[PDB]
Amino acid sequence: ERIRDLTSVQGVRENSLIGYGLVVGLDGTGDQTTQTPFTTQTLNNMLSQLGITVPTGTNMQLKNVAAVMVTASYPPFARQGQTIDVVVSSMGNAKSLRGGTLLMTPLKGVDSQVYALAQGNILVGGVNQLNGGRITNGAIIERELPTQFGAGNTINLQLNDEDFTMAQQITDAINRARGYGSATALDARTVQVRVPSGNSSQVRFLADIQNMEVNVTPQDAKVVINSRTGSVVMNREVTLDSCAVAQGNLSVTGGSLQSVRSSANLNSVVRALNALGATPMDLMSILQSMQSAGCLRAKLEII
Amino acid sequence: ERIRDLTSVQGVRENSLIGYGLVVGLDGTGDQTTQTPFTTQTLNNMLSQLGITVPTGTNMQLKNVAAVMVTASYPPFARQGQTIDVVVSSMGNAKSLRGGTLLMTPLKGVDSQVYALAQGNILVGGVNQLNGGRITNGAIIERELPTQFGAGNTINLQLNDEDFTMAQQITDAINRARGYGSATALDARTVQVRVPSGNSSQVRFLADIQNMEVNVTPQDAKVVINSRTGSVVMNREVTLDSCAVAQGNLSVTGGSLQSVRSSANLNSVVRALNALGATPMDLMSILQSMQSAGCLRAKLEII
Amino acid sequence: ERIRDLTSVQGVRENSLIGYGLVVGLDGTGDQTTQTPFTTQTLNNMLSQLGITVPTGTNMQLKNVAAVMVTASYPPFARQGQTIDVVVSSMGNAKSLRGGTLLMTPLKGVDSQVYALAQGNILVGGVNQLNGGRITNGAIIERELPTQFGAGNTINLQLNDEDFTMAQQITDAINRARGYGSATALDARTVQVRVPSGNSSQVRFLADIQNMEVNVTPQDAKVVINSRTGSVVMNREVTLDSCAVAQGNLSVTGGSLQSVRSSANLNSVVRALNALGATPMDLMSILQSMQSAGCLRAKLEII
Amino acid sequence: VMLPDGTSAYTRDGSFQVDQNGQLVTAGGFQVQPAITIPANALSITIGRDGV
Amino acid sequence: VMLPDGTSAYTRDGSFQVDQNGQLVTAGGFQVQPAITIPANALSITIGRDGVVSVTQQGQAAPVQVGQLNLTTFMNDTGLESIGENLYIETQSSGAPNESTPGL
Amino acid sequence: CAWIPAKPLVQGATTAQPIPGPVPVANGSIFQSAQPI
Repeated sequence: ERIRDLTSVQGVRENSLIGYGLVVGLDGTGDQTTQTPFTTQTLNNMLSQLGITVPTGTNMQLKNVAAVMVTASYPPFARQGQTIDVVVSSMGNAKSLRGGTLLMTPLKGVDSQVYALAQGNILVGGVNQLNGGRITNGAIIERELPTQFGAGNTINLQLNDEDFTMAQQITDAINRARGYGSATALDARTVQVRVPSGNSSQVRFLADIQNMEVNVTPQDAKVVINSRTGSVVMNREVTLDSCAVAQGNLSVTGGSLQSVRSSANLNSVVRALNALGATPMDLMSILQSMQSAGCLRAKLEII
Repeated sequence: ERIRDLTSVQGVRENSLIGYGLVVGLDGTGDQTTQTPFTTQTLNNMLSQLGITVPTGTNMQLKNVAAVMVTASYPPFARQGQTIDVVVSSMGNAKSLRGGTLLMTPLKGVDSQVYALAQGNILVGGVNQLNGGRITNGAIIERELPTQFGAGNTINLQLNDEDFTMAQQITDAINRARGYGSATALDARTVQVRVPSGNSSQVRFLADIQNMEVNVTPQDAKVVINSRTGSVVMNREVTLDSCAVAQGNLSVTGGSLQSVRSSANLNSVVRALNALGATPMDLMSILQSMQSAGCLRAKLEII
Repeated sequence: ERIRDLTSVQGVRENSLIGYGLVVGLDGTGDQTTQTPFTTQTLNNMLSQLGITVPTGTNMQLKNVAAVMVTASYPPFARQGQTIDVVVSSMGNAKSLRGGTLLMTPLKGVDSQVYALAQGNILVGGVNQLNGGRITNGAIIERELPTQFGAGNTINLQLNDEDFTMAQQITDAINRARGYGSATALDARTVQVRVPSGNSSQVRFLADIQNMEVNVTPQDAKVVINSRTGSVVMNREVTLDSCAVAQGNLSVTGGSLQSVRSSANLNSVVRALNALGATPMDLMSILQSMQSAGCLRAKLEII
Repeated sequence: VMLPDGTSAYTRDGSFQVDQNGQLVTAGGFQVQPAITIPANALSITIGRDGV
Repeated sequence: VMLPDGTSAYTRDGSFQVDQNGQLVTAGGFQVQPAITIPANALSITIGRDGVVSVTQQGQAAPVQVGQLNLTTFMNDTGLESIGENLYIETQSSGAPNESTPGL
Repeated sequence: CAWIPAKPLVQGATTAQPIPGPVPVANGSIFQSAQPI
């Protein structure tokens, strides 16, 4: 299952669909509709379409209706009649969407064409979000996308993470179980494979390819710091050099300057960094300072 | 039962029907009708149709009537006279729909044509939703849709989830119990089967096909995180690499940087992640940071 | 009794009838009639018809009269003189319909033609609904519908739920006890049977057909979630795959990530899901997340 | 005078005003049954000795 | 009115104020069901005889309403439990609090 | 003197017909961008 988990097929991709709708059946937790004119305007549009023309000059003050935006993913090779999941998010001053029902909503693409029609019952968790829900199989595909799959004798596998070693390894793996010249790497992120002419032939070829297992090679040393959530993650290839670290309210347990032992593997790094007795908030600053000095032999990314 | 649970037949699909109606018989828990003019307007329309013309200039302040939207699904091969379930959702400032009765409601399609007529008694749970109910067999089909089923010698089975391996597996399964060239995969999501010319012949063929069992192949490794409900779900094909994790108020039980053991199967992953002693809210951030670093060898989806 | 409980006969269907009436004899629990002008207007109409012309300019403030809507079902092959049950629902600001009597009410069809005449005593339960009641044999059929039953040699049995396997099974069952070519399936929802020419002959044939028993075949795996009532129902064909589940305030009983054992039958699924110790409100989110990930091998419907 | 709930009250305050649909109402907005609708093109309103 | 615990209390003190997110609240800040949101464009707020809350705005000859102020009626007003902070709760006596629009 | 032919100030055409757009490529994407400037 390595090749499918590492790469993606060229032309097999997911698009994004968006639309506007109304959610009805709320228990008095909808829009105020005095500060969100589009809710009442679109309700009047729906009624006018259905055969009820409400007078232009009138005051409608609803409480069970909310104006929402619906987002979905158009899956690869989607055919009309299939169903997809949608996400429903409130748009103006609505308290909750607990037990609402999404009315008929056309999901447009980037090209402003309807690719799906959405309508269903929203499932809201019930510290849980109240203005956001999900409808499983809530939208039906109405339009299909032409594709070039099955045409030509080349298929590109696109690596999720760029690596010359991994690209070469996938090339050598495809060229071991599937013939001599069945794959050629084009760059650090693309492996071009030669496929038989046809549609089912390429499907069979890619089915074979996808479940093959490749031995993942060492992949860069990096320390990911998320300051907004206060988390630090170090992969296996992170090392350290011997150097001294000082920080506020931290001391040898006896001065404030603690020596960090050079470290070869990740267990040594973890032990050396835990010897400092540093909170992760302090550990982030320690890692940044060590990266500046040169003790930390890894790529420090702040996400 | 695998093929029916995995695929859908081309042309065998469900449509969405919508309509507007009134719910009567509520115990003073209907619309205020002073802030929802359409309720009184449509009640006057109904009376005028029935033979009662209420004066244009008058004040009607009802309490047992609510204006509702009715939604239903038009089932495949629906014939006139059959019954379907409908969902009734209040539209404006109604307190409840406890024991109301849905009056005659025409359910329109996307093409604004009446496909069903809805009327019945609403069943409301009774923390339960009060403005939303369901009527079983509450609508009768009045229009039928022409279809191309039974015409031609090709039928497409559309996989619910795109997979070249699964498409090839279904193709090989249909071509084992039903002849040599009875199925051909067209893409990652479509399997074209050759069916005899006729209507009952295709029904028999698809009845045979649908209950066949296919051996499901490994299907991608993915971690689904629902932040709105605070849930994390990992399938069997999720693995881990050895790396260090630090987060606020979490420590080895002795520093704050805990080593996560490489993990091959899902039990190892669960044990390694439970060794951190992390709340799911913290676990979501841990998983996101590990995906950024590269320890988590899976596809992280946020739903 | 399987065929009658699974299918319906073509042309044997129920229509919906609606009408407006007045309910009298209430113990001061009728309309205010100052906010519902149609009650007094229709009472004056009734008096004018009966021979009493109340002056146009006058104030009538009734308390024992309520304006109601009456709904009924027109049964198949209904003949004039037969009686049907009706449902009486209040229409404006009436407190109760406890011991009221429904006056002569013409029940119109969709074509605005009188098909029944309704008049009787309302039975109200007495947390019970007060503005809604039912009258058994409260309406008498006055019009009959022409039908094509007994004409032609084809009769369509329409399956309640679409299934190619079930359609084929009914076709084979009818063709086992009633001759070689007595039934032909037309689609996933229709079985066409060949009947003798005549009226009583078709009645006899359908009497034979209806009580036949068919062996119901596995029917799709689906999990029904009703968030408005907070209920989850899983049928027998629901399975699970091994995967890890995390949710708020749920832990192994010891981390927060609990492994759910792969499950083949429904008992295994129930045991695995009860091992999580999840409230149904949490179980709904768990099931949705597992459907997103891929552990849940069933069709998740939100009703 | 007709109250909003529909019951009739009685007043000796004779200060009446025309509402937005014609009609003579009390200063509090309560209508003065027996009702009196005043047309738009009115040049003068005359209330006589015999209530006309 | 709605207590912070989530249970409803009943008061007769008629002093209300609009808080920073509209919402008519009591002087202690407790929200006054059935929720009344006042827009910022309001020039004058009028609470009617029947509890109708109408709001006038600029460039709109017709006053924009906001909601209904419903009163709770008990069958033994002597029986409510006095919580303290100008609030009464339904005891075993004065049960079944009957909501009603004012005037009827 | 007002009948003398004269050349207006804004010469040329005072309208432009929208040009039909390129045919989308068969790459499996909904977003299709014309020749970018």
